[PDB]
Amino acid sequence: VQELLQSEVTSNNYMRMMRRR
Amino acid sequence: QHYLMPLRDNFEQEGIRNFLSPGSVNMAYTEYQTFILEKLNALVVGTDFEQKDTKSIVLATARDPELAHVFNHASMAHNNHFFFDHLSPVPVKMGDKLFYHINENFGSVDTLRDEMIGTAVSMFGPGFVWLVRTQLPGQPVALRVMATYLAGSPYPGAHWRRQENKLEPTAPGGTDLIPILCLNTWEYAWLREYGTGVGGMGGKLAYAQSWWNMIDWAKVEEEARLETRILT
Amino acid sequence: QHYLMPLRDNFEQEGIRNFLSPGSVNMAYTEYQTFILEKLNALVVGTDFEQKDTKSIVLATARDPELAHVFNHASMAHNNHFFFDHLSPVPVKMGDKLFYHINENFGSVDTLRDEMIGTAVSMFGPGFVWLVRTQLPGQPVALRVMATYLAGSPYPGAHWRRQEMDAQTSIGSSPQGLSNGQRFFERSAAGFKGNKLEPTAPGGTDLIPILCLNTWEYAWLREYGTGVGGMGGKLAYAQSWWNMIDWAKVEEEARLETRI
Amino acid sequence: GVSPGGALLRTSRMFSLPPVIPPPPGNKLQMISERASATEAYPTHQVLTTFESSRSRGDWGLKRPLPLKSTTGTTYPMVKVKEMDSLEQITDFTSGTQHGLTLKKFQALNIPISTPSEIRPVQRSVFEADTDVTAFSPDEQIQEAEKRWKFSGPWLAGMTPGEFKEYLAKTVRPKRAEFRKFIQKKIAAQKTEAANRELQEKPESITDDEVTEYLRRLRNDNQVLYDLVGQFLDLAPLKPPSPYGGRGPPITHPSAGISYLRTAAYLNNHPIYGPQKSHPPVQARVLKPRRGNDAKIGVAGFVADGPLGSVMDKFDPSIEGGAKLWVNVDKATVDSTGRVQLTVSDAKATDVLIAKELIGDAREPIFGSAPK
Amino acid sequence: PYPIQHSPPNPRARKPRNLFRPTKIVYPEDELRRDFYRDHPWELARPRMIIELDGKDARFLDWSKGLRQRGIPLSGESVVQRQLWLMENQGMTKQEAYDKARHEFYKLRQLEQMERRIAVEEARMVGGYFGKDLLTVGMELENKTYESWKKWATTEIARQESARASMYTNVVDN
Repeated sequence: VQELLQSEVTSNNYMRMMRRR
Repeated sequence: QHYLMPLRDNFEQEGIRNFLSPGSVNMAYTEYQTFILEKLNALVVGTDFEQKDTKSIVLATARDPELAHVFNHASMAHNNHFFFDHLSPVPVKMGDKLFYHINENFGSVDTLRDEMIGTAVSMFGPGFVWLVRTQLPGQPVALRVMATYLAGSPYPGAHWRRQENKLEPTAPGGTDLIPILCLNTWEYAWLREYGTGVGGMGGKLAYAQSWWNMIDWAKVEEEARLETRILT
Repeated sequence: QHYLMPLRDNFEQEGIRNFLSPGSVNMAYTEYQTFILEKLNALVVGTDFEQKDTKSIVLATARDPELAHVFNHASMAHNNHFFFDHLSPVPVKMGDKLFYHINENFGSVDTLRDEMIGTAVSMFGPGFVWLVRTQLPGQPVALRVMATYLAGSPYPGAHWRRQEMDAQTSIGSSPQGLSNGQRFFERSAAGFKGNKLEPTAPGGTDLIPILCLNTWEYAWLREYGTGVGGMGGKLAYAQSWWNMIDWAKVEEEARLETRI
Repeated sequence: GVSPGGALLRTSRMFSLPPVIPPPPGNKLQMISERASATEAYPTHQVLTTFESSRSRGDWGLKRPLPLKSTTGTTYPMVKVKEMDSLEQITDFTSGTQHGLTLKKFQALNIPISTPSEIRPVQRSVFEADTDVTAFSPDEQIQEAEKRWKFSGPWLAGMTPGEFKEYLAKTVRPKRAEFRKFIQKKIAAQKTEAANRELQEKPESITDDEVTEYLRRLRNDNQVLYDLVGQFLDLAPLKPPSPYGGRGPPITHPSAGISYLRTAAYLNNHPIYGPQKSHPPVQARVLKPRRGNDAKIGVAGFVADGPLGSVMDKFDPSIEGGAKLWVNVDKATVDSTGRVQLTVSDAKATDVLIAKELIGDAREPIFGSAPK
Repeated sequence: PYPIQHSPPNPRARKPRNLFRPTKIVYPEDELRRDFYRDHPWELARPRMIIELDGKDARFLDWSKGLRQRGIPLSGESVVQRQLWLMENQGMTKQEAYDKARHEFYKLRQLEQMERRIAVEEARMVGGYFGKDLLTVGMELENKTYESWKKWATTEIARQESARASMYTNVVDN
């Protein structure tokens, strides 16, 4: 199931690059 | 052998007061309707479509290149009569019950007048403007405007379907409709009296505007079946 | 702005001898072509089509779905004038060259007559019946009959609106019905994705319309009446039309290459 | 009175350019970015167009011709001019497709703009003759003041503490003398209603001290006075004691000039399938997934809240071109801030297949190869 | 010289400056244009051609008929000219003349939008097919642009995670 945790890391990474609300 | 049915209130002789003259109704229905039936009888004589009414011939012969001539004359003969079958000799007031639903669907009676008249003048060609009723999620009593363009049947049975009463009751994405009101936009009805419409006078615009003042709303509300909140 | 232009031989004043009364041609061309041009002006009054020609508006607004209403008025004005422009005040004797290809392609001039007239009535709808000239890069000139609907144009550059087959009485579950339905989606899908089904030559030289027959009700409803009882009607209108064709001009625009 | 040269310039086209309207209002006390700026809520400059024969030459009816590299090649010629001639002796212009094509993409949805509703869905057009009116008579009573949409006075709840003080000092304070007259005209109706109601069995309308006492009587009932004060200053209604007085009146026409349809009560007649149940679906793009727990979708260039219901929950870099979702635009309205807000809803399954069938994307076509 | 005074000069001024400075041209329509286009901001999205053809547009404009004139398109300018005519000839007020010319303008726009939909619907009923629409073309352009951002984000995030982990001086490899 740990393979699901790294996905949350990769997801939030891109969310930081979308510098717009 | 289908025979020419007489109009409601002797429109063949007196005609509507301000909508159509007795001469126009002659060429519009007395002559044209006969022309269609004569060609229709010659195609159904000696077959299983002799005694069947117009509507049944439409649903039977629909979307097939072999019986295209039958559907055209059959559908045109039905829609033409259905048009004259909703005209009153004089302006009649609209029932309070129908007035309520028209306001719940279109927001106002003026919005309906423009959506129907506007839809007619924006066709660029023949066709019929329908005011059908249907059941939609959230509005058990839904009134919608539809437009058939040439010999187009508004009923759902006259469209393509799938099987597995093998054929489904509704076409893909379609629904069950009840044509209440109609408006004939073929030149046979308006070209003679109102002309082409150059300069902004006459044509479909003047023809459609006068049609709105001679609608038998008493019969429109009847066929609407507003009390049947659920239809199946 | 787009303005109405006079007719060929003062048809507006006198009209054809035994085909259309001066009052009918007036309501058919003047009181209608002017009505279409008034609406066409309002649509192109402040666009790039303001000074373009009718045929230029036809080819330029063929595929764009946001300009289909502009296509109708532009195509209708072009098709309508194309009809009256090929009529003669007096019957004309068909030339020898044209008289040969018609017999070689259709078998006989009388066979072509019933084919066009038969298609006008068999269509049961306002449209135009064309006499197209098709010549592929490798094949020779061949004449055929194409029937367009309300405002469809025959030119290949406007195949997007080559409205030649109704969908209410041609697409069904029957054997022939399914075939038409397949071709319907094959065109819509090919046109949408940009692919071309029938390779054409540059410049639209494949199809060159030569003759036309306007079947709209405003052109015959008044003169030939409704047609009840077999007298007059759309039938007689197509018959009388066949006598006033300008075969001299039809042969000219055909440009049948001499090979005899 | 004017020279023939001045008479031509007046009716000229370049003189008919509309002034640059103020941008869509935002949070006054909130911070923003001044260097960079994205597309605005609604356009503020006029979009310009030319003939194809003139665009190749760079002529746009402006002072000078525009560069060809940045104005030729595209399909839709659209340009926004900020200054016809700036201090650099150049025409400061930019592309106008961000709004020119957003209008065409919106009108492709074929949906009207309805009045804001409260939460029996009743979509009423905004062009109705009873609501869409701006000319009022001095006799216009209060019960019919809620139908209007264009008020002369400000919305007290929307002003900042500073703008409200400036208003009290420069607008309402010097109108005391005028308000006293407004009461006298009412007294003319108070002394005639009781003096002319029995004749079927005008007053002097000029008093000084009677007005002072009538106002005191209203101190016990503050509501009847607010309706009298607001009617004079032409203030938009605030509370029920109805016309969506929550966020305030609209700063523009309720439609904002983006759509002029008055109803969506119509059926789409399909060539093969006859009339349809619902309007054709429209594909949307997913922006800012839930994981704020609210999602945003881009429909026809506008941003709206995702359907009330995955792709909209977690970001997925594997999806090409981002996550996309087919939906149906139920209702569209214009808020008080000028924005266009859409109430998107998820689309059915069969409908998305019917739409994909025409464009040639349906895998199993519903026609021909659909035995069941 | 003393330039043309398009507006009355300030009478209260006793020592006026800028006497030899050209003055701003203002017409009664400027106040009207600003009112309309502020109530209809998205009317500015409709492209308008300010390029002149021959300068003879005002020869066929008779605003006593209606909003539809010869040579000019139906735009917010038509409402302002029609409003100004009513507000001067028929004696209507600014608001009354505004509502009249404004309502005539809506009914014309509605027919224009209703004709696009119906014109495309009937074309398919007789075998008419069209190309891609803006809704589809607009989305494809977003896909191609979204990918460019994905590559940038994927290549830009690797910079932070690499520079972040390397922030500590763990190069001893104990």
